[PDB]
Amino acid sequence: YDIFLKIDGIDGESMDDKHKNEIEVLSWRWNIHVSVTNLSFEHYIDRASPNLFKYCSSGKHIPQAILVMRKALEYLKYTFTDLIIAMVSPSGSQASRESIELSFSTVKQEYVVQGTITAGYDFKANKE
Amino acid sequence: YDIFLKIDGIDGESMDDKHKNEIEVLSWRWNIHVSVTNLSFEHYIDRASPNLFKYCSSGKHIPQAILVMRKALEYLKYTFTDLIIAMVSPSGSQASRESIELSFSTVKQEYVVGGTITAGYDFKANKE
Amino acid sequence: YDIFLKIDGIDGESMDDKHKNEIEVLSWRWNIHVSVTNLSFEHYIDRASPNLFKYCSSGKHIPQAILVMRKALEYLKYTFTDLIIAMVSPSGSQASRESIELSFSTVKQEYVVQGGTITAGYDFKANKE
Amino acid sequence: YDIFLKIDGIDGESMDDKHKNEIEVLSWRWNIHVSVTNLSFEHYIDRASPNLFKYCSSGKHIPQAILVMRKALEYLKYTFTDLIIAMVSPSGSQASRESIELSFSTVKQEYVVGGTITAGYDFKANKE
Amino acid sequence: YDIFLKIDGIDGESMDDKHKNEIEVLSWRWNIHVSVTNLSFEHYIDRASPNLFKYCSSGKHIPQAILVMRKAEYLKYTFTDLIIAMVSPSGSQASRESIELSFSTVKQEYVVQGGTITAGYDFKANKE
Amino acid sequence: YDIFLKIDGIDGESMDDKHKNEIEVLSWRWNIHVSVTNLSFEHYIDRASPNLFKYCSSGKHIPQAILVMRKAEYLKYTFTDLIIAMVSPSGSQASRESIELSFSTVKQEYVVQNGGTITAGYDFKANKE
Repeated sequence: YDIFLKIDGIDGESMDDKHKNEIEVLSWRWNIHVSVTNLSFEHYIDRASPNLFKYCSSGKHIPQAILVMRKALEYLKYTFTDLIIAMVSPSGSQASRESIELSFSTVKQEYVVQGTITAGYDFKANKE
Repeated sequence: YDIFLKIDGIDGESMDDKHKNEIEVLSWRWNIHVSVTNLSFEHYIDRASPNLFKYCSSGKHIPQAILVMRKALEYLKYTFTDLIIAMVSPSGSQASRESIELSFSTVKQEYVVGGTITAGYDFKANKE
Repeated sequence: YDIFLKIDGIDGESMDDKHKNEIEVLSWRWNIHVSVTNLSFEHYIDRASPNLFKYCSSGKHIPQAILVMRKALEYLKYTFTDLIIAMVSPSGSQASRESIELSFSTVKQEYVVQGGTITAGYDFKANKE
Repeated sequence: YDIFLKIDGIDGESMDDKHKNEIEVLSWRWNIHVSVTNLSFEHYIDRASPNLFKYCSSGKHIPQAILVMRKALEYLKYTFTDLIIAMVSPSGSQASRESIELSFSTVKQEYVVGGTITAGYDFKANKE
Repeated sequence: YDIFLKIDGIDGESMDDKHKNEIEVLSWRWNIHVSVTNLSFEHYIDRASPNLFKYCSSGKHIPQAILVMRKAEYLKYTFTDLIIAMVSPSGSQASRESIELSFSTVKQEYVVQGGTITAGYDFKANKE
Repeated sequence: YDIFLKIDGIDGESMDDKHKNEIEVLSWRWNIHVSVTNLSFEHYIDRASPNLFKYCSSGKHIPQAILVMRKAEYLKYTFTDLIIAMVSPSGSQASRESIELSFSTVKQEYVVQNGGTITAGYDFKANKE
């Protein structure tokens, strides 16, 4: 049950075959209330954290960003764009974890089945 | 125990005999106060998730919804008309749950026990 | 230890001796905030549920409903006159519950010590005993 | 660790000897700020619950009540004067509880050790 | 660990060789939000409880009270100008009473194993 | 899991060999929103709580504080123009003590263990890096 994430520019510490230097996500969350909530995710403190801090503190948009979930072979593809790192929130104690909120224009949701059933949408412009 | 629900259009991931391709449901909840509440429920991120995205994000209306409970033979059925996905919240950590809302108009409340006992109502049109 | 509620028309499922087809309550609370709180209680999903939904939806008057507590042997009895169903809050999970609130105007508390009875009553609409 | 509460007219159920027909308390509390808080306490549902409901329903002043903490032997006293029944919340679920609030105009504290340390106060009208 | 407290006026029940007749303090917390919260400590209901009532009821000024934590005496806390505001006895079948006091100065003296570090401030006088 | 914090003038009590008179930090956090949270860390009540007391109440400008994490020197943060907001001892029968810090600028320094180091910082009070 592994989660991964890719950002243009940013480069993670991940080390699997089909994709190296991804970000290793621990938990991902977001909602659709029509309005969209920011994407919230948590990871270790790792090599992206400086980049993350930076992207955030720079407001630099992000051409793409891709979330993936696979059970211990993947099956779930979350595809966000035009992305602005809202907040980075380090924290630690004697772990060190790191939550982030991001602000995206659109998202495509891919769900691969033993085929697929896809779904996306633009929020800055209400088109399927 | 065994909770299953149908949405016209939305198929689920059911492998069951008296209904396959139905949404396996984990929790459900709805209040009345007389303004009825959005119905909430929480399934695995499964094959309905992308369409639940859509019906939500389309704000499209649904012909019929039917909720079924039974034990570990179906005892409890809930039936609903003009359905509008109010909210959809997918999330995951290393469950992957998705907590959904639904605005509706009528509800039918059957229950196999005399045989059955049923009471309905329409909350837009105030009638039976 | 054992609670049974009895409402007019609306019928529980229970197969007791000293009651029958009565509502099997799993929890109740009520308060006197002189203001009176509504009563709430939570039973399984049982034959009374559409009735309560009906009576909640209709808002139709009920003459009375009666709650009784009992060991595990009666011992505690509440009587309430005049009743309107306010909130029904069913739910379920692969743990089927059903909250019910409801508004009344009078309460009679009947306590039967293990010897006599101690009773107290009131009317809230018309301040009276 | 026994707690017994004596209030005229309202009878508890205490099997004890140095005070029978006494409200077996299970929990209590009160502040001073300098408008005192109420007094909250909690007993099983008992013969006192009818006497405490009516007395709440009527709201009839109660002259004097006495509060006792003992050890598993009487060591702690409180004396409250001018007392009104404000709230009563019997819960039940297959403890069998009923919490109370009351309002005093004057409270006494008394505490035995090798001496006994005593103090009271009137609050409706401020004086010692 | 141990925590003892000695108040001008109020006699305790702790038996320590260096300082019997102090308050055996259970907990305590305080800040400088410059704005100072109250001291807020905790103790079993003991001989000090009536006098604290008296002071809390009578609002009488307390020149000084002194705070000690030692292991199972690194911390010495000094406060002056003290008044009793909250007092909250509460029982059940722990017999507790929390208190909050208002202090104009504090002197925080930390011993080291060595000597002491020393820290004091007049919030009212904004000096030291 | 070893977290140390070097503050200038506020001496420490930390018995480690790459650095002594260091603070033993228990837990820390902070949040960007641009707009930054204060710094937040916890420690026991130790030699620094008097030093940290004054720096708070007297509000003296801290040049710099340096925070490090390392496993049972891989993460560094540098904060400058610092002032102690609030001090908070407590304890009972752990003596805990949390403190909060307000920096003008922060650096962030992650050495990667085997090839490189990724770094990031910023001046907020003059919206610059």
